Amino acid sequence: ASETRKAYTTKMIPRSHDRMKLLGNFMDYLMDGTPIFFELWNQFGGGIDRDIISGTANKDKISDDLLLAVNWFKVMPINSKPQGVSPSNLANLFQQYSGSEPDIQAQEYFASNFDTEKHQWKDMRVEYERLLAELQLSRSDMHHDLKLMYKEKCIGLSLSTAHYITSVMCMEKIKAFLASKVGPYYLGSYSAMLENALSPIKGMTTKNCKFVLKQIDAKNDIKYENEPFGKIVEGVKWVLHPHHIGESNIKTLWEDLNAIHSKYEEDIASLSEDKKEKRIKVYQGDVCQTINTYCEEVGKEAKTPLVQLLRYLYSRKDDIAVDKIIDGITFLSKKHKVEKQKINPVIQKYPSFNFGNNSKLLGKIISPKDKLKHNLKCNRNQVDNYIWIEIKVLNTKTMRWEKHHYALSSTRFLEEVYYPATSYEGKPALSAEQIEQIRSAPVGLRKVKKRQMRLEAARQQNLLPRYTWGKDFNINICKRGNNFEVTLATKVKKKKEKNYKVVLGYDANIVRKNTYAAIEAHANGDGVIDYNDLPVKPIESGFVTVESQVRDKSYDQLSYNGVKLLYCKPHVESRRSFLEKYNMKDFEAIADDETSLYYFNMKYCKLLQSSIRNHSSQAKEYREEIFELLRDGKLSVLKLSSLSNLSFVMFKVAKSLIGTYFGHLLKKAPPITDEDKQKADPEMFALRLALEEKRLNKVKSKKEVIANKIVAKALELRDKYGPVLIKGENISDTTKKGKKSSTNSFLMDWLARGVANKVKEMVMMHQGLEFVEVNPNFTSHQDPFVHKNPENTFRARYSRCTPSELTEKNRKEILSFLSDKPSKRPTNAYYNEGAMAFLATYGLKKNDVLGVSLEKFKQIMANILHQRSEDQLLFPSRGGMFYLATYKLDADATSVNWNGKQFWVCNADLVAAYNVGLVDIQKDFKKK
RNA sequence: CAAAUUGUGCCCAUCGUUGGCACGCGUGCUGGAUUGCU
DNA sequence: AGCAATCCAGCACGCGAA
Repeated sequence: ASETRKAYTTKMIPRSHDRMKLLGNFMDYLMDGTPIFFELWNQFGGGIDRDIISGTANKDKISDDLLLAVNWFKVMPINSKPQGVSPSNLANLFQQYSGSEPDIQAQEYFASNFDTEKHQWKDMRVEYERLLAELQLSRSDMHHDLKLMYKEKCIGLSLSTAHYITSVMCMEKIKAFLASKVGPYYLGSYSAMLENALSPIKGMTTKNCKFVLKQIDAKNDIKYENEPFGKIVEGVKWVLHPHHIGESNIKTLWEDLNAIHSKYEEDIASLSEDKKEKRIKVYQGDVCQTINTYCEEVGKEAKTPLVQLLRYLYSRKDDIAVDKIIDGITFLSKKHKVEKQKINPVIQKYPSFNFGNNSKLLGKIISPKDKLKHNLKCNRNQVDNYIWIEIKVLNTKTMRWEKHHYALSSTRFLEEVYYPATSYEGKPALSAEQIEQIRSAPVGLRKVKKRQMRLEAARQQNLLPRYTWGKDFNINICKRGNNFEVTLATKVKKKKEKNYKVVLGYDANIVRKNTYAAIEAHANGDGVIDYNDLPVKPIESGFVTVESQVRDKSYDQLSYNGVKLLYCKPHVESRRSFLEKYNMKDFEAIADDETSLYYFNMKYCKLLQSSIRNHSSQAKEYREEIFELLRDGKLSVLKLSSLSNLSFVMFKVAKSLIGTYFGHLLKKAPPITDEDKQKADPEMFALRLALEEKRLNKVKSKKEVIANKIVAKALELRDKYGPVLIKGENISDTTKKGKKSSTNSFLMDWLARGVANKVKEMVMMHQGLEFVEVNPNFTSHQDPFVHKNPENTFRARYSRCTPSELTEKNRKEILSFLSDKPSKRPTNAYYNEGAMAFLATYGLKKNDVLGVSLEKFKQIMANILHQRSEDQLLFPSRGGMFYLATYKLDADATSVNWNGKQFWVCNADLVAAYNVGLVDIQKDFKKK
């Protein structure tokens, strides 16, 4: 029985200066009262002590010491009342409190790093005594009241809802103090302030409790018997990480070094004579060169191992073994990581004041039916583009409540649930008058006017479905400055069902046109593959393409990648003519009439970045170009950009260009603060902010649109077959230090988990759908519907191509794959066996195939493709599409007989999507 | 309780043919990544 | 090393009722 919430981010319309100021005063009164509740509950939590929690004592694994520590020892900003405690003196302070010494959990909690510059530990027990003294209440009575609170779940862990706390709760003195500090007791305002004060309290408390649990569990996984070895290895300063020595290649490096050392030792033992020092120096130089070459080789696929660390380890080769060295270094890295995990501070939340109907600040959108009643009782057009919400505002001047009306202007909200049926869908056909009105609106209001008129026409034509209002919408009024941002939240109920019938996987690639693929559960037709025991059938499989209808064409935002420059010729010609004045194969290599516009823009950004690096002293002179390249120009990043990964790469290189521009314009040593660069060129900083906001909007739109396409396909399959299952990838632990910096940057824009969260949220809104995450391990190579049934297949990937388009790089890669060399990667073995199968298919005589004269090889391939009546030839490729699948899983796959199997050349992405599906289908369907 | 001029936005070589399209908002802290000159 | 920013993700609660 799952549920979620929707929100339409309405916009407040000023009703009148007096009413607006009244609402602002009410908001300020509520906001200023929240910190009082925050401090009061800080004191209450500080008051906790043993003999109070020793009642029900209900808790999973939380030790009483950890609970007490969190209840009276928290990290808060330096500038706050409870100041006066240092980290060192935590153990004795806890010992004094409750009369017991710290335990492991409490010691770890106290032994938790934080940011001393901004935050600091706070006693949270002198605050309780301060509350007792200032309000002069007996400690016994306060203890009784707070024990009652805890018995009511009003303090500690797992607090009850704020409204319940306020309703349930020496009460006279507490209420008098609240009245002195906060306004008169009113349930709504008190509940709102208590909620907005407790939120950070309980949130950070639970987060830090689970953080301590994780830290103790991680430390229990630390061996600690390498601690002397850790100190030996550790003997400016930085932590040592496993990637600094080639975590896995260090064993081979040390084996080679041990062999060389054995040779050196046996040669020194014999041939005992002078000049030994020269040979030893020659031995040291050779080992140093070997270490450097090893680091150079290892730095091609990961971070380059540190040369100095390896030299230090090799010098101490007799005092520690290779496995001991690895254990010590991993122990040091793990200890450093565990000891830098900050504890979560407790900052004060900015109140939001959720206005509702049941138990919140009373308020409501009036109704559509009551809106019609109001428009009929009072002469009105009966149709308007605004929503009136009645809010029970507390008058600051006269301390009494009063209901006022305020206007919201969200067209989407009207389109979705508000506008009435007086008389996912499409759009109606407008009349003459409505079209004239749309054409008469100003340029900036044309789109919203068009939407409003289309909605009005839909109402006129009975094309607006009845929306069963229900009146269960929550209003969230947040006052930041002098303006409001009402939201109009709403609940959505799903009642999820487990009896699925389809599995709709999607690979969510980065740069290879993320695709989807569906699989039936109990198919009964021509093709029913018995995977293990469940009859399944490939339903279909296609790419996630979003259609933007230009005047006559239809572009794909996710993959358009820009125009091909065949129509942007004047811009490129002007840029070339201007640049010719100052001194070009690279320029022409990117200016082809088939090159995409965004690729050209990215390459130009990188070229300008390099030039500015070269011409560091004159970075300002190019600033105009940057503007003409990013905002002002018609062919600019802000004016023209798609959602394809190439576009995000272009934006990232633009941000890097701005960064290097600031660095070169502000270099002659105090740090270059953002303020200094802003003052040096406020226009450039404003442009950078504009790019950042544009990219944030760009990424949110991409997540939204991809989620829309996949969820719409899921809905289609549900309409056809039944409850669908998406099974999206669990892209976790990505962007590791072990990977190269370029790889980390490339994976950052993956947005795989963002898309997964968005589609999960959407699926929470549609009945029947559900989204689960499965392990992406080996999902990119398994052959669909045949892997795992007899056993794992793990076939390799190819790339079909004609002989005429064969390149030297392809031949070199193929020959390298043909090289029978031992490799630890299972992918290398898979590609080796695939290449062996390819050779056996046509008998290329690998020994005779690795010769020169690539033209001769092309001629031989053409002869082979002539003997066998085909069109192209396949060849293994590590980054190639066209995975070999046994079934026709594409609908465009080509049947080809490889050996005796009659495979279907599908596309790698579609088979990957299929693999992502049915990974744990048995878990989905139990025999019950 | 009347402003009837804007929810956030997204797409484009010819910004309109009424162009096409999407969307949970906030707050808070915690982990990985973007230049720069030795 | 002789130090300025920001983005991508991860969890904590409001969006109870009777």
